[PDB]
Amino acid sequence: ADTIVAVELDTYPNTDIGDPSYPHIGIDIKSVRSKKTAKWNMQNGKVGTAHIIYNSVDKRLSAVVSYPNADSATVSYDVDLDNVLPEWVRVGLSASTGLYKETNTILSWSFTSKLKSNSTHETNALHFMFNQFSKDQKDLILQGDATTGTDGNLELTRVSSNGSPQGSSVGRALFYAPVHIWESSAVVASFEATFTFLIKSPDSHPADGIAFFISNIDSSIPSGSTGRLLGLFPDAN
Ligand SMILES: [Ca+2]
Ligand SMILES: [Mn+2]
Repeated sequence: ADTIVAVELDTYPNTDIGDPSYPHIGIDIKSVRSKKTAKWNMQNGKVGTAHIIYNSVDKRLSAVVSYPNADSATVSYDVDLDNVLPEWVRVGLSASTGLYKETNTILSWSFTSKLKSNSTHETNALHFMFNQFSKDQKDLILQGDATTGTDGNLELTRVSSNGSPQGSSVGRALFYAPVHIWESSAVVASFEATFTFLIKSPDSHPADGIAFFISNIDSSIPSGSTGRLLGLFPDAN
Protein backbone atom coordinates (compact mmCIF):
# COMPACT_ATOMS: atom_id res chain seq x y z
CA ALA A 1 0.00 0.00 0.00
CA ASP A 2 2.79 2.68 0.06
CA THR A 3 4.01 3.78 -3.37
CA ILE A 4 7.74 3.19 -3.82
CA VAL A 5 10.31 4.18 -6.48
CA ALA A 6 13.78 3.03 -5.53
CA VAL A 7 17.35 2.46 -6.69
CA GLU A 8 18.58 -0.74 -4.99
CA LEU A 9 22.13 -1.83 -4.22
CA ASP A 10 21.21 -5.50 -3.86
CA THR A 11 23.95 -7.56 -2.29
CA TYR A 12 22.29 -11.02 -2.28
CA PRO A 13 20.93 -12.85 -5.36
CA ASN A 14 17.31 -14.07 -4.76
CA THR A 15 16.89 -15.83 -8.10
CA ASP A 16 13.16 -16.79 -7.42
CA ILE A 17 12.12 -13.19 -7.28
CA GLY A 18 13.99 -12.25 -10.46
CA ASP A 19 17.42 -11.18 -9.20
CA PRO A 20 20.33 -12.08 -11.41
CA SER A 21 22.87 -14.54 -10.01
CA TYR A 22 25.24 -11.85 -8.65
CA PRO A 23 25.15 -8.60 -6.61
CA HIS A 24 23.48 -5.90 -8.77
CA ILE A 25 22.12 -2.41 -9.00
CA GLY A 26 18.48 -2.04 -9.98
CA ILE A 27 15.61 0.34 -10.58
CA ASP A 28 12.43 -0.65 -8.67
CA ILE A 29 9.14 0.88 -9.70
CA LYS A 30 6.33 -0.30 -7.26
CA SER A 31 7.90 -3.80 -7.05
CA VAL A 32 11.02 -5.44 -5.61
CA ARG A 33 11.32 -7.22 -9.00
CA SER A 34 13.58 -4.58 -10.66
CA LYS A 35 12.50 -3.20 -14.04
CA LYS A 36 16.19 -2.97 -14.99
CA THR A 37 19.44 -4.32 -13.41
CA ALA A 38 23.15 -4.24 -14.01
CA LYS A 39 25.97 -6.32 -12.53
CA TRP A 40 27.67 -4.72 -9.49
CA ASN A 41 31.09 -5.86 -8.30
CA MET A 42 30.40 -5.02 -4.70
CA GLN A 43 33.45 -4.84 -2.41
CA ASN A 44 32.97 -6.01 1.18
CA GLY A 45 34.41 -3.48 3.59
CA LYS A 46 35.15 -0.62 1.13
CA VAL A 47 33.40 2.78 1.02
CA GLY A 48 31.29 3.14 -2.18
CA THR A 49 29.31 6.06 -3.61
CA ALA A 50 26.01 5.99 -5.49
CA HIS A 51 24.49 8.77 -7.58
CA ILE A 52 20.84 8.96 -8.77
CA ILE A 53 19.51 11.51 -11.36
CA TYR A 54 16.16 12.22 -13.03
CA ASN A 55 14.33 14.99 -14.78
CA SER A 56 10.77 15.44 -16.05
CA VAL A 57 11.70 16.35 -19.63
CA ASP A 58 13.71 13.15 -20.36
CA LYS A 59 11.67 10.96 -17.94
CA ARG A 60 14.64 8.51 -17.38
CA LEU A 61 15.70 7.48 -13.88
CA SER A 62 19.48 6.71 -13.92
CA ALA A 63 22.02 5.61 -11.29
CA VAL A 64 25.80 5.04 -11.09
CA VAL A 65 27.72 3.26 -8.31
CA SER A 66 31.49 3.12 -7.89
CA TYR A 67 34.44 2.56 -5.55
CA PRO A 68 37.79 4.29 -5.72
CA ASN A 69 40.27 2.49 -8.09
CA ALA A 70 37.39 0.57 -9.76
CA ASP A 71 35.14 0.70 -12.76
CA SER A 72 31.55 1.92 -12.15
CA ALA A 73 28.17 0.23 -12.67
CA THR A 74 25.20 2.01 -14.11
CA VAL A 75 21.48 1.36 -14.75
CA SER A 76 18.74 3.47 -16.43
CA TYR A 77 15.00 3.02 -16.88
CA ASP A 78 12.45 5.17 -18.84
CA VAL A 79 9.67 6.04 -16.45
CA ASP A 80 7.45 9.12 -16.06
CA LEU A 81 7.56 9.64 -12.32
CA ASP A 82 4.57 12.11 -12.56
CA ASN A 83 2.53 8.89 -13.35
CA VAL A 84 3.93 6.79 -10.50
CA LEU A 85 4.41 9.15 -7.52
CA PRO A 86 2.16 11.76 -5.98
CA GLU A 87 2.90 15.53 -6.26
CA TRP A 88 4.53 15.62 -2.79
CA VAL A 89 6.84 12.88 -1.57
CA ARG A 90 9.43 12.04 1.03
CA VAL A 91 12.90 10.80 0.09
CA GLY A 92 14.91 8.32 2.11
CA LEU A 93 17.46 5.51 2.48
CA SER A 94 16.46 1.92 3.49
CA ALA A 95 18.41 -1.32 4.16
CA SER A 96 17.76 -4.79 5.57
CA THR A 97 19.41 -8.06 6.61
CA GLY A 98 17.80 -11.55 6.86
CA LEU A 99 19.35 -14.91 7.61
CA TYR A 100 22.42 -13.48 5.86
CA LYS A 101 23.77 -10.08 7.18
CA GLU A 102 26.04 -7.07 6.65
CA THR A 103 26.45 -3.50 8.04
CA ASN A 104 24.44 -0.90 6.08
CA THR A 105 26.40 2.20 7.12
CA ILE A 106 25.75 5.56 5.50
CA LEU A 107 28.58 8.08 5.75
CA SER A 108 27.07 10.96 3.71
CA TRP A 109 23.85 11.72 1.86
CA SER A 110 22.92 14.75 -0.27
CA PHE A 111 19.90 15.59 -2.37
CA THR A 112 18.70 18.48 -4.59
CA SER A 113 15.28 18.90 -6.19
CA LYS A 114 14.43 21.86 -8.46
CA LEU A 115 11.15 22.98 -10.04
CA LYS A 116 11.52 25.72 -12.72
CA SER A 117 8.16 27.42 -13.57
CA ASN A 118 7.36 29.70 -16.54
CA SER A 119 7.42 32.81 -14.30
CA THR A 120 9.93 35.73 -14.46
CA HIS A 121 11.41 34.28 -11.23
CA GLU A 122 11.37 30.68 -12.15
CA THR A 123 13.43 28.68 -9.60
CA ASN A 124 12.08 26.65 -6.59
CA ALA A 125 14.64 24.37 -4.88
CA LEU A 126 15.30 22.10 -1.85
CA HIS A 127 18.82 20.94 -1.03
CA PHE A 128 20.35 19.07 1.94
CA MET A 129 23.76 17.63 2.58
CA PHE A 130 24.81 15.42 5.51
CA ASN A 131 28.46 14.57 5.98
CA GLN A 132 27.97 13.51 9.52
CA PHE A 133 24.99 12.44 11.57
CA SER A 134 24.43 13.36 15.33
CA LYS A 135 22.89 11.28 17.98
CA ASP A 136 19.76 13.44 17.79
CA GLN A 137 19.37 14.28 14.07
CA LYS A 138 16.09 16.19 14.14
CA ASP A 139 15.72 16.68 10.38
CA LEU A 140 15.63 12.88 9.77
CA ILE A 141 12.76 10.53 10.51
CA LEU A 142 14.30 7.23 11.62
CA GLN A 143 12.23 4.06 11.25
CA GLY A 144 12.85 0.49 12.39
CA ASP A 145 16.34 -0.26 13.59
CA ALA A 146 18.00 2.93 12.06
CA THR A 147 20.20 4.91 14.43
CA THR A 148 22.41 7.97 14.05
CA GLY A 149 25.58 9.19 15.76
CA THR A 150 27.62 6.04 16.23
CA ASP A 151 30.93 7.25 14.86
CA GLY A 152 29.05 10.17 13.30
CA ASN A 153 27.29 7.83 10.84
CA LEU A 154 23.84 6.61 10.04
CA GLU A 155 23.50 2.84 10.69
CA LEU A 156 20.38 1.72 8.81
CA THR A 157 20.39 -1.77 10.34
CA ARG A 158 21.40 -3.07 13.76
CA VAL A 159 25.03 -3.44 14.69
CA SER A 160 26.06 -4.84 18.08
CA SER A 161 28.49 -3.10 20.60
CA ASN A 162 31.48 -4.89 19.12
CA GLY A 163 30.61 -3.80 15.55
CA SER A 164 29.08 -7.12 14.36
CA PRO A 165 26.07 -6.77 11.97
CA GLN A 166 22.85 -8.44 13.10
CA GLY A 167 20.46 -10.55 10.99
CA SER A 168 16.66 -10.05 10.58
CA SER A 169 17.03 -6.25 10.84
CA VAL A 170 15.37 -3.46 8.84
CA GLY A 171 15.63 0.37 9.11
CA ARG A 172 15.12 3.56 7.15
CA ALA A 173 15.82 7.28 7.36
CA LEU A 174 13.63 9.85 5.56
CA PHE A 175 14.34 13.57 5.27
CA TYR A 176 11.91 15.49 7.54
CA ALA A 177 10.50 18.01 4.92
CA PRO A 178 8.15 16.82 2.16
CA VAL A 179 9.56 17.43 -1.32
CA HIS A 180 7.56 18.91 -4.18
CA ILE A 181 8.28 16.95 -7.38
CA TRP A 182 5.51 18.11 -9.65
CA GLU A 183 3.71 21.43 -9.87
CA SER A 184 1.19 22.69 -12.43
CA SER A 185 3.33 25.60 -13.71
CA ALA A 186 6.67 23.72 -13.77
CA VAL A 187 8.34 23.46 -17.18
CA VAL A 188 11.33 21.38 -15.83
CA ALA A 189 11.49 19.35 -12.56
CA SER A 190 14.65 17.52 -11.65
CA PHE A 191 16.41 15.81 -8.78
CA GLU A 192 19.77 14.32 -7.91
CA ALA A 193 20.91 12.30 -4.90
CA THR A 194 24.25 11.01 -3.77
CA PHE A 195 25.15 8.80 -0.83
CA THR A 196 28.30 7.05 0.42
CA PHE A 197 28.05 3.74 2.16
CA LEU A 198 30.08 1.03 3.84
CA ILE A 199 28.78 -2.53 3.53
CA LYS A 200 30.90 -4.95 5.56
CA SER A 201 30.20 -8.55 6.60
CA PRO A 202 32.19 -11.26 8.29
CA ASP A 203 30.54 -13.66 5.84
CA SER A 204 31.23 -14.71 2.30
CA HIS A 205 27.52 -14.10 1.48
CA PRO A 206 26.43 -10.62 2.74
CA ALA A 207 22.81 -9.59 2.56
CA ASP A 208 20.48 -7.88 1.74
CA GLY A 209 21.29 -4.35 0.45
CA ILE A 210 20.66 -0.59 0.65
CA ALA A 211 18.22 1.46 -1.45
CA PHE A 212 17.56 5.17 -2.04
CA PHE A 213 13.82 5.63 -2.36
CA ILE A 214 11.06 8.15 -3.00
CA SER A 215 7.59 7.48 -1.49
CA ASN A 216 4.31 8.92 -0.40
CA ILE A 217 4.99 11.32 2.52
CA ASP A 218 3.54 9.04 5.16
CA SER A 219 5.46 5.92 4.05
CA SER A 220 6.46 3.43 6.83
CA ILE A 221 8.33 0.07 6.90
CA PRO A 222 5.97 -2.73 5.59
CA SER A 223 5.29 -5.57 7.90
CA GLY A 224 7.58 -8.44 7.17
CA SER A 225 10.00 -6.51 4.88
CA THR A 226 13.27 -7.72 6.42
CA GLY A 227 15.70 -9.63 4.15
CA ARG A 228 15.02 -9.69 0.36
CA LEU A 229 12.24 -6.97 0.55
CA LEU A 230 14.81 -4.22 1.60
CA GLY A 231 12.45 -2.45 4.02
CA LEU A 232 10.52 -1.24 0.89
CA PHE A 233 7.79 -3.77 -0.08
CA PRO A 234 5.25 -5.97 1.76
CA ASP A 235 5.70 -8.85 -0.72
CA ALA A 236 7.66 -9.98 -3.76
CA ASN A 237 4.95 -9.24 -6.31
CA1 LIG B 1 18.20 -9.67 -3.37
MN1 LIG C 1 17.40 -7.27 -6.73
